[PDB]
Amino acid sequence: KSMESVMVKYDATVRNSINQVVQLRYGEDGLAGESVEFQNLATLKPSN
Amino acid sequence: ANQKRITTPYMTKYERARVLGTRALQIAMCAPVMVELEGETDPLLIAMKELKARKIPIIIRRYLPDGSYEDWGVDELIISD
Amino acid sequence: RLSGEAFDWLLGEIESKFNQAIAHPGEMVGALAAQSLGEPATQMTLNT
Amino acid sequence: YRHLALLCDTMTCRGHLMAITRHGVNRQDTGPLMKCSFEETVDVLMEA
Amino acid sequence: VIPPGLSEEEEALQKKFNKLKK
Amino acid sequence: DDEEETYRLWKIRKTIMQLCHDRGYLVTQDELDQTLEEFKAQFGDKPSEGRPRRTDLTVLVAHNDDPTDQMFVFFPEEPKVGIKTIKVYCQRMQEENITRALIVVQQGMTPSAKQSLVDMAPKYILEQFLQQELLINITEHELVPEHVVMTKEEVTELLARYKLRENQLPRIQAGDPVARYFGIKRGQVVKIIRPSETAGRYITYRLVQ
Amino acid sequence: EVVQRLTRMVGKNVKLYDMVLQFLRTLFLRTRNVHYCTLRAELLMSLHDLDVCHKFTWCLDACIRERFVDSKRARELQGFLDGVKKGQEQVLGDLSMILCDPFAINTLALSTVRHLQELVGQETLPLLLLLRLLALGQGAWDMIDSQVFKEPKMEVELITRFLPMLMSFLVDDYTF
Repeated sequence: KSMESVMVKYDATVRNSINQVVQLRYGEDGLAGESVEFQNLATLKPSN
Repeated sequence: ANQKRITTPYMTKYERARVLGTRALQIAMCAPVMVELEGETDPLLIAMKELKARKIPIIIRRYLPDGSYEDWGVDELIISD
Repeated sequence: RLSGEAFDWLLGEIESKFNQAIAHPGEMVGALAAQSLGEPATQMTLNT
Repeated sequence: YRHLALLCDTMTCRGHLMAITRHGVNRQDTGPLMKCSFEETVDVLMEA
Repeated sequence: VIPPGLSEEEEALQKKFNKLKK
Repeated sequence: DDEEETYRLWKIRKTIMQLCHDRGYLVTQDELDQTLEEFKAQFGDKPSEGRPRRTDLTVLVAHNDDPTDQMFVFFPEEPKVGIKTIKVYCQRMQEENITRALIVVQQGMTPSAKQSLVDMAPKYILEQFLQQELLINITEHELVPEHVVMTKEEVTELLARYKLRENQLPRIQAGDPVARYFGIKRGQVVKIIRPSETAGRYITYRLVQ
Repeated sequence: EVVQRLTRMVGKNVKLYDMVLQFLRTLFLRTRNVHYCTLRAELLMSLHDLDVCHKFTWCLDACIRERFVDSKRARELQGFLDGVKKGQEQVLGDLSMILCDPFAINTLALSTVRHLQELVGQETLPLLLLLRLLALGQGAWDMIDSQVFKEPKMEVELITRFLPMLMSFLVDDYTF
C-alpha cells in the first residue's frame, strides 16, 4: 500500500504518481533482477 | 523530427504483447492480411508470423513523462527476441 | 586462446545479452520490490 | 540488492524519515483517494 | 488597478521633471 | 580537567579549520592540520584560569576568491549566551564590513536569541553551533557520502536536461546536521556522490527545503 | 593568454615581478590603454594562482568580475580606494589598471546602468552611484597623464546627464 505507484518511466528513472524522481536508474544499474547473476571479480584481492 | 528519438530502440515486452494481441483481434475479425500465410486457422499463429516478418501496419505512441509523445513505427523498431 | 571469429562472436553475444538485461520501462517495480521483501519475511520466524 | 535499496530510498525520499504507518503516509499529499485506500478512509476523505 | 497604475505613472512623470533645476 | 578543556578546544579549532576549508574559505595548511602540542605551545595549555580562554582563539577567514566576504567566530565565555552579548557581537560586526559570522556556545542558547538571529538574518547572516555537535567531523564518517554544493548555472541546465522542476527533486531539510555544516540556504541544490555495491558510483541530487 | 602568462610567471621572483611590472607598464603606455587590460588580467591571475595594495586591487577586480551588478564588492572597493594614502604613481597605476580593461570597462558600465535603474525605480535621483561614476571617470582620465589625483565630480552636470534617463523612463511609463 505504501508504494503501489513507484514505477519506471520511459526516461529510465523511477517516479511515483506525483512524478517525484526517487532513483535515477532502477537499482542504480538500469537492469532487471532476472538478468543479473552472481560473479567473482578477480581484480580485487591478489597481490600487486 | 527523426533526430529527437530519446527512448531505446528496443521495443519492450509490453508493446510486443499488446501489438500481438490486438493484431490477432482484427485478424480474427477478418482485417486484410499482408502476410503470406502457409495456411493456419487461429489468429495467434498468423499474428506471430506477422510479428516476426516485421510488416505490422501499426505505429505505437510512447508518453514521455512531461506530456510529450513520440511515435515509433514497427518497421523502425527492433525486436529484442 | 580463442580464435578471432570466436572473439567477435563473443563480443556480439555480450552486446545482445546486455541489451536483454536492460530494465524495461513501465514495469511496476516499487510494488515488486516491496512484495519480494514480503515473502522472505513470511518465511522468517520470531523463533529463529 | 535492488529491491532492498529501492525500499529504503522511497522511505527517505521526503527529506526525513517517513514510517510506513498511517501517521507516516497520510502526511504526504498523495491523493485523497490514495490515502483513503490505506488504513484510514473517512478521516482522509472528509478532511480533504 | 489600471487607473491607479496610470495615476502613479503620471505622478512619477510629474515629479521627475521637478529635479531638472536641482 | 584543564587538560581535557585544552584538548577539547584544540579539537574545536581543528574542526573549525576543516569546516572553513570545506566551505570554501582560504586557510593555510598549518592551521588546517596542527599538532595538539603545537596548539598547547601556542596558547598556554591552561584554558582554565589561564592566559588562554574563550574568544582568544576566534579567527577571521576570507573566502578563497572575492575577499570582500569574510567570516569569523564568537566564543562567549558564559555557557548560555546572552542576548546582550549577541547584540555586542552584532555591533562588533557592524564595525566590520562583513555580514557573515559564526557562534560557538558551550551550553544551549536562548530561544529569544534564536528569534533574534532569525530576525536579523536578512541584513546579515549569523549561524550558531554547539560544542558536542562540532566536536567531531561529520563528513569524515564512512556512512556519510560525498557532498558538494551546486551553482545556479549548473542547476539551470541540469533542470533543463532532466525536464523537471526544482520541486520534483527529492528534498532534504534545511536544519539537518549536514546542511548546517555546509551552511546551505533554502532553495539551493546539493549533489551527493556515493559508493554503490551494485554499480560502483552513484550520483544523487537534492534540494534544501 | 593564460598559458603564456603562467609560463612568464613561472620564473617568479622579486626581480622577475619588478621586470614584468615595468614591461607591462611600458606596453600599456605604448598601446595607450590596450595593454592595461592584459596587464591587469595577468596580475589578477598571478595573485589568484601562486600569488605569494596589489592584493587588495586584485581582490576587488576579481569580485567585480564575478559580480557584474554586485554592490557589496563595489562598496568594499570604494572603501579600499578611499583608504588609500596619496602616493607617487601607486594610486595612478591602480586607477590605470582598473580603467584600461575592456572587461573592466564593461563591468563598470553595467554596474552604472544597474545603479541608475535602481535609482529610477526608487525615485531618489540626486548615493553610491555618484561615487562609482566619479571613480570610473578618474580611472578613464588617469591615462591622460602620469601623477594624477582625480577628476571633477561635476555634481551639477550629473542632474543634466540623468535627465535623459528620467525622460526615457517617463516615455516608457506613458507607453505602458
